[PDB]
Amino acid sequence: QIIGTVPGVEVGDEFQYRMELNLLGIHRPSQSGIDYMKDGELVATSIVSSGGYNDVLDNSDVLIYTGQGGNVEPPKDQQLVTGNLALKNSINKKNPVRVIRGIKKNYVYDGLYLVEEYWEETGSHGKLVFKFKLRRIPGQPELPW
Amino acid sequence: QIIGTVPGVEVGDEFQYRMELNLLGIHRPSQSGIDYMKLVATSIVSSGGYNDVLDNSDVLIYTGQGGNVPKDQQLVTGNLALKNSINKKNPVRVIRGIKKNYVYDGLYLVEEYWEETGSHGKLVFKFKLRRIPGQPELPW
DNA sequence: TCCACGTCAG
DNA sequence: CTGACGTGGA
Ligand SMILES: [Cl-]
Repeated sequence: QIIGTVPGVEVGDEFQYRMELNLLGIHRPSQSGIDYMKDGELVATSIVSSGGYNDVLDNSDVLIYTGQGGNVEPPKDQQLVTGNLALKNSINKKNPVRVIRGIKKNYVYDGLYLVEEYWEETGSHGKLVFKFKLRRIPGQPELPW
Repeated sequence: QIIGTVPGVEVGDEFQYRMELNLLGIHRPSQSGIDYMKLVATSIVSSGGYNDVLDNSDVLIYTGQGGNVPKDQQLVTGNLALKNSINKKNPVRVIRGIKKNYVYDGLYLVEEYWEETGSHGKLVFKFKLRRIPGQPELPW
C-alpha cells in the first residue's frame, strides 16, 4: 500500500462506496477512518472524514481531524496507538496523507495534506480525545463547497 | 425491484462484493440472505453463513434466517417471503458464495419448507428449492 | 479474535 | 432505530 498520489485517482474524483477506495488503493480499511503502514514506526497514509466524529472542515486549507476510539459502548480515553499513533508520527515524517471527504456520489478525494500538529482535549465527560491539524499541501487543484 | 431474470446478468456471472448484487439489482440487502417484496421472495444468497445444503445437483436446502443459527426462528419477513413463494410459484434468483466471491446460479422455485427441532430445542426452517430446468450449467 | 468515519431495507 | 449469510486489517 502506497504513500502520496495514486495513479488514476485525481483530486475531485468521486465514489459511492468505501469499498472502492480500497479497490483503487486510496484507502484500505472498510470502516475505519485511518489507514497507515510500517516505515518500523507507523506512518499515516489516508483518512476519511465523513461525519462520524466532530471533525472541522472550514472550506479552507486546514482541517481538524478527531482521533478514533474512546467512544466519541461506554466513554473511555482515546489511545495513542494504531491509527492515532500513525497520524502523530506523520507529523515528524512530514509525509503526505490522502484525505477523502464524505459528501451529502458519497465520497470525494480531496488531495494531499500534512499533519502539522496534534493535541489533547479533556472532553465533556472527562476522557481524552485527540485532534490532528492537517494542512493541505499548497498548489493542488481546488474543490467547491 | 424486479422478479425473474435480470437484464445484463447471466447465469455463471461472478462478483466480488454483495454491494454489486445490489447495484445491478440482483439482490438488494447488503448482508441479509433473503430479499423479497410486497410477501414473495425474489433472491437468496447462500454463502456459508448457515448450514445450507448444496448437492452440486438441481436441488438446494436453504436454512431460514434468524434464531441465532438461541431462539426459535420466525415465519416472518424473509422466511415468510420464501414460504408464500411456494404457492406463488414465482422464480427466485439464487446466488452462491464461492471459495471472485459470488456467482449467480440462476432461477429456482420453492417447492416446500418444513421445521426442524434443533440440537438445543428451538426452531429452524428449511426451504427446498429446485432449479428451473433448462438453464445453462454451472460447474463445480 | 476483534474492531471499525459500513450500508441496506424493513 | 436496528437487525442482517458484510469486509478488511491489525
Ligand atoms: Cl463496492
